[PDB]
Amino acid sequence: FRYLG
Amino acid sequence: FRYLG
Amino acid sequence: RLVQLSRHSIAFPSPEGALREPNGLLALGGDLSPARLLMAYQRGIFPWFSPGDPILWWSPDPRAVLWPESLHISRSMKRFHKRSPYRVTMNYAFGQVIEGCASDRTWITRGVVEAYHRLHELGHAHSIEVWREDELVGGMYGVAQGTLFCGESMFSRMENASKTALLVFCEEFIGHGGKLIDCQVLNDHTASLGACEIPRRDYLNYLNQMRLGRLPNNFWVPRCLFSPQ
Amino acid sequence: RLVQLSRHSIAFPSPEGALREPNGLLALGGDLSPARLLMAYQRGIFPWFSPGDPILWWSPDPRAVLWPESLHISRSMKRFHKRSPYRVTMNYAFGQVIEGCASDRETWITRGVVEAYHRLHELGHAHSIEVWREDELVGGMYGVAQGTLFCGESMFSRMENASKTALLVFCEEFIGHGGKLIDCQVLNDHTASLGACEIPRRDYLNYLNQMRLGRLPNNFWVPRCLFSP
Repeated sequence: FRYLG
Repeated sequence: FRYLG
Repeated sequence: RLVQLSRHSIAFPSPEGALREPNGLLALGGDLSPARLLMAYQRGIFPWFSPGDPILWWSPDPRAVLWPESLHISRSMKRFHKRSPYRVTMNYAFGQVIEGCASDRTWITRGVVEAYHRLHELGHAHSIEVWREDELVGGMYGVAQGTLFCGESMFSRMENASKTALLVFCEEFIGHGGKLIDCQVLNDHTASLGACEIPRRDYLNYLNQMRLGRLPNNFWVPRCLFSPQ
Repeated sequence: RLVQLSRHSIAFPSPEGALREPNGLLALGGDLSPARLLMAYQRGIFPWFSPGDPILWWSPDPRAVLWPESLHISRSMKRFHKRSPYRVTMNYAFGQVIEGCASDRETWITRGVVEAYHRLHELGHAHSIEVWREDELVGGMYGVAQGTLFCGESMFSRMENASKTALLVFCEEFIGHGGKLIDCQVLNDHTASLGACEIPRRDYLNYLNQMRLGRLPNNFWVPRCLFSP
C-alpha cells in the first residue's frame, strides 16, 4: 500500500 | 452470435 | 402453445414445442435473472427481443453452430495475423466489449447488458478483447457451457479486429478441450466464418454432453492470449 | 534505461532494467488506461507519481510484501475485534473507499488516478473492503486482484482500528479461499507494522506470474458482507 508513504 | 443479424 | 413465463419459477417449456415460424419462438416474460438466464442456456433456450417488447425466449431448429477447427480463415487473414497489429486478452474488459457490441446497428438493451454483466460477475459469461495499442478495437462475449461456448455477439472498429478475436479464441479453446461454439441463428457474418446448421435435437444432445464437460480449472482467468510484434 | 512511454504501445520495458535509485523507477509517460494498467500489473509494474508530475512507473527491488497468515494482530486488537463495533463489506462502495484514501491527505491519489482505478473496479479488477460503523463508512482498503495475489493500493481510517479490521477480515476471507499473497510494493512504517516484509524483485515476479493464473471461488469478489457482529 504505497500510498501510505 | 445472434446479435449480428 | 407458446408459454408465458412466471416470475415465480425458473422453469421452461420443452424446446421441441417451439414455433416453427418465427423459428424457435418458445416463450415470453419471466426475467433476465442469473438463475433463469442460466437455466435457459442449460436447456438450449436464449432471450432475444427488441426494445419495447417483452422478453422473448427462443430455441430455433435448425441451430447455427461453429466447430472450432472448421473456422474458415482466408489466406490474407493468415498473412495479416502473422504480422498482427493486435493484442488479444481474455476477460480484461467484459463491460467494454458488451457495450461495444451494444453500439453497432440495438437489441442489447440497458437491461440485457445488466443481465449478462451479472453472469460475468458470477463467472459464466466471458469476453475476448482485441486491442490495437491502448485502444479496444474489437472483441466478443458469450456464456461458457462446459466444453460448449454460446456465442452472444462481437463487434469491430478496425479491419479484421473481430476475426482475430475469434481466430485466437478458437486456438485457445481447442487447445484445452473446447468442443463447439453455439451461434443460435445463422447470418451473413457468422456464415462466412464456417458456421453451419444442425437439427435442434442434434445441438441439444451436444449441449447435454458438453455442458458436463470441463476445461482447465483456470481456463477463464483474465490474461493475455496473443501479443503483437 | 529509463524508457519513455507513448500511446503507440501498451508495452513496458523489462522490470530488471529499472533504476537502483530511486528504487525501481522504470518509465514515464503513457496513460492510466485499463489496458496499460493491467499490462503493468501482470508484469510487476505500477504507477506512482505526485500531482503535477508525469506518470511514473516502478518495480522496486526489494519488493514489499505481506503474507496473509503472517498478518500481525496485537492482543489488544483481537480483544477489540472479538467485540468489533464494525461490519465489513466487499465491493459495496469502491468509489467512497478510494475517495477516503485520496482525501486522507497522506494526496498522491489525483483525480486521474481515482478515475482510472474506479474504471478497473468497474471492469472487475480493482476491489474494495468497506468498514462500517452503523450506517457510516469509517474506513476501508482497495487493491488490484491478480489471481491468488492481491496488490494493495492504499487504505484509510476515519475511526480507530477501521483499517486493521478491514485488513484483518480480508486476510481471513482471503486465505480461507486460496488467496496466497499481498503486494505492498514499498515497505513503510504502517505497512511494516502489519507484517509486511521485503523480498527480492526476482522472487516477487516469480510469485506474480505464478499466482496470476490461479483463482478464488467464482463468487469471491461479488459485492457482499464479510463480517457482521
